[PDB]
Order: sequence, then C-alpha cells, then structure tokens
Amino acid sequence: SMERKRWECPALPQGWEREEVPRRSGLSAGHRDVFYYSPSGKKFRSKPQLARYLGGSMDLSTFDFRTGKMLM
DNA sequence: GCCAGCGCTGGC
DNA sequence: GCCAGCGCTGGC
Repeated sequence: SMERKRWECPALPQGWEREEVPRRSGLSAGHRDVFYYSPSGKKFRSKPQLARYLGGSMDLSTFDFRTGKMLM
C-alpha cells in the first residue's frame, strides 16, 4: 504493498510526474488514486483537467490516465 | 479558506 | 456492476 509512489512519467514532457496514492480507509480502501504533477508542482486528478494544459503541446488521445502510458 | 481523502453517479 | 470524473467536507 500500500505504498505511495511518485516519480517522472515518461509518457509526458520533461519534469511531469505521476503519483499513485492507495486509499487507507472507508468503502474504497485499497483503491489507488492517480495524480499527475506539472514541472511547477500543480496537481492534476483527471484526464480532462490534464488535457487543458498538455492537449495542445502533445497528443493525449491514446494516453491512459490510469496507467500513465500511451496505448500501443 | 484550503485540500487530502473519501463517496456519488452518469455513462457505459 | 464498474469506474472516470469530480463534489464535498473534516480537520487543519
């Protein structure tokens, strides 16, 4: 495992990071929320939100927010 | 007034 | 029934 993980997301531009935070309690205990951080430390929690920053910069049509990878 | 941590729900 | 996407709020 229930470890919080955060490091560089290679599917996104230089300096963007991906974080998994497993929930500790409640009905959804064990569910892993996924966040992304910009180079300036802004926190993102959904693909539509992310797409307003990077949608121009790059192609996010096949980016799987949940896994952090482009679908092959 | 913020925001981490959780629940709700529309769309599938 | 699942889960992407996001509303809500206790504790600070």
